[PDB]
Amino acid sequence: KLDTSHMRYLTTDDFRVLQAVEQGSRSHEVVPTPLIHQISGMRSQSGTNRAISDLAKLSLISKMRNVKYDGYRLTYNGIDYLALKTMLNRDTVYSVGNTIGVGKESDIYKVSDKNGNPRVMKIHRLGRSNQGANWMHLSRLAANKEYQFMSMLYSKGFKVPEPFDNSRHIVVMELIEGYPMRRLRKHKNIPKLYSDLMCFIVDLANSGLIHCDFNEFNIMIKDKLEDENDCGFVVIDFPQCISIQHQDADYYFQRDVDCIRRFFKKKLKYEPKPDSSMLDTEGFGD
Amino acid sequence: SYRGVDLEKLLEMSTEDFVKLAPARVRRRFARGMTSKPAGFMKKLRAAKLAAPENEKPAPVRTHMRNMIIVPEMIGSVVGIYNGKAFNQVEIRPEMLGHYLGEFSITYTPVRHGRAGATTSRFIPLK
Amino acid sequence: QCRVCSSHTGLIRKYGLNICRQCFREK
Amino acid sequence: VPSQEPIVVQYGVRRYTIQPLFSQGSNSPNNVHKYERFLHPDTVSVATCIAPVDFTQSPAIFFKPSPTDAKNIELIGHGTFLNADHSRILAKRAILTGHPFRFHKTVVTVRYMFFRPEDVEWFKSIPLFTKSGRSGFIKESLGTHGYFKATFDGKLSAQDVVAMSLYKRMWPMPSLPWNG
Amino acid sequence: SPEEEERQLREFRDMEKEDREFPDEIELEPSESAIERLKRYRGLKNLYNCDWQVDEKDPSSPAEWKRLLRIGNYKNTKNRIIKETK
RNA sequence: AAACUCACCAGGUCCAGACACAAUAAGGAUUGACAGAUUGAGAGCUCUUUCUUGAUUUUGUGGGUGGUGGUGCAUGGCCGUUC
Repeated sequence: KLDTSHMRYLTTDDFRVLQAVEQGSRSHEVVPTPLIHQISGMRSQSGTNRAISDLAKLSLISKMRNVKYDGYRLTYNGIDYLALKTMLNRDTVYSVGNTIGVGKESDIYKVSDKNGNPRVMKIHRLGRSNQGANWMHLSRLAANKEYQFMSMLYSKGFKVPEPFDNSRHIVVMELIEGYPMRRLRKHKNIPKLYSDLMCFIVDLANSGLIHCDFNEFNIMIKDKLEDENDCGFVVIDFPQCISIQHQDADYYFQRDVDCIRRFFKKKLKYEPKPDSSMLDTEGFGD
Repeated sequence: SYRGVDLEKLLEMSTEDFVKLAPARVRRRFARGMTSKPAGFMKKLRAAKLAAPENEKPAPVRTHMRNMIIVPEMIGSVVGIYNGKAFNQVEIRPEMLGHYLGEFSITYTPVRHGRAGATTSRFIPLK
Repeated sequence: QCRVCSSHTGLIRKYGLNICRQCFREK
Repeated sequence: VPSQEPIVVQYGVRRYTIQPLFSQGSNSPNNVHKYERFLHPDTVSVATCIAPVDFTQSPAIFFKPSPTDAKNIELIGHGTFLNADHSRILAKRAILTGHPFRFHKTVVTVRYMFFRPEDVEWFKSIPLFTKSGRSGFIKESLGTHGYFKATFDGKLSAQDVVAMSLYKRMWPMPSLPWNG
Repeated sequence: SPEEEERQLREFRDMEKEDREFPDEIELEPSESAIERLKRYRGLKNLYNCDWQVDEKDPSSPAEWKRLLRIGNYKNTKNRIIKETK
């Protein structure tokens, strides 16, 4: 499940240690005993096994007593507590918790910044947790790769939220007070936003990545402005992204024509007005 | 005011009679047996109107249950009533009819769903 | 329990046998 | 001798009834001191006061201005004129109390800790630390005749001290030139 | 005054432990208040690790503290003061 | 799931001095088959105001006999557990 309350008993004795050993467990997986002092330049016996027995219960490290290849490992909190400690180190998180939000490899953890406006610490833990050979290798790098693939239309004039930091599993997404298409009740400009669903994948073919995945939780009419309700689009549609070279676009292009025809008609019995558009234009006008 | 029918008929009734016209989940209470726990309450009531500045305000005499039923007869006296600890002062009138004295309770520092400030006292500041 | 443990979780008052739900596969 | 009291300081020979602030004369790494009120009967003390300064590190003699003995002095104590420094700075400690009323597992019901409700409720921003050093923060409290609900290393007992922090800073006291 | 060296000698040498063990305990009788006495100053973490300073702006500063020759260091002006005479 | 369950709560008291000797100890120390006041948020209990009392026991006290404080430290078989 989850533990959070095994962290605040430490001192400076682990702060010099961490990203020396985090770049030291990557240079040299499971670390034996007399190295926590000597990766960080910490001294041999000035508050040392006191501090390592302090770290021992806290589950960010564990005493893996194997046969002369001992283990001090920076359990699952070696990423988790220590990325909270990393955001304490990389000047974003100042304490833990105003947090509500649940996924699988994306938990929404509602925080307030160094500025004071809120953002969200989303955490990546796939397999629940199952953190092993690639599962740690994924949530380290899928926090880094999806730090690189949430700006594919923000530069190009369209709406993708911006990532801030990629500390070990943590991806910080302002915070978005959304209203998905299952929460909403009525709309004021209906026939514009059906033909703009042909036209968003028009926009997605400019950047070279066609996105599909549209359920009833997707398109947030959000809160940029609270009072006058200048809303916006948050488009949670990303992970059905396919390189167009692969031979599955025979049924991706035809999705752009005759698959969105239900939601503005049925949800929003009101049979629709507008025209549409293909993506045969976007093959050349990239 | 008790039913709309004549007030010199209704006020001094016991745990007997009209409820034999009323349904059996509140007939298996009030038309079975009077439960005379408010009978020596009258004997302390008949002194709780004497030495007051009369017709106005008697003393808050305490009462600490949640299934006890008051009968309307006693216009002009005050009793303090269980709300979990303390004794809510009630100038006893015919303005409560067969409902609990221990219904005077919503016992919490209020449920923080609009201002969640005491939830902020359980979270983690962290070294 | 039967006196060879300090068993405090999954306690039994049922049927006098003092063998836990977690002890059908131990006891 | 209580150490918030005018003692006639000599650091060398000349006399001034100075009003010092003795603090512990341990090996201090950070050079941060205390407003220790009173004295310790064996170890080194570090006075803190304003004196009108004779800057040559003498063996200091602190005494009482009376011809009490056959010496015409009452010799209270000898030591060292350590320094004259502005950034040699103080921090008086506190140790509050926690008397655990039972023998629990995780949440320890402590009484004899907080009487008044606005002294219960508003004083819930104080770091919980055991006399054993188990630091932590108050997550709740309800006690009246004062509880809490936190998470420590192990268990607690009725002879423990669930302390809290008031680390306060009093301010020093000047001299008096005595010559007679 | 020798009688209070037996009356108050019970306390004015045995209150020396009021410094040591309970230095600024807010002491608790049902008459004693918690807010008023120990009110008007910070509460950092650890004396061997925290940060206290020199010159605040308060009336608590005495006369020849806020009208000082603010001694820089002694050790870094004993070379000056002695070497003014060397 | 009802108060109990049910591990918690809003307020009270039945009750702590034995063992020695020290003040009073049988003019009432402190005892009881009872009659009242009895109520603290609803009780049994007490004996100042019938009278059993039966030598015995009342208290500011400390060794601690009182381990009906055992968490135990393992020691001795014996079987969940580990094989």
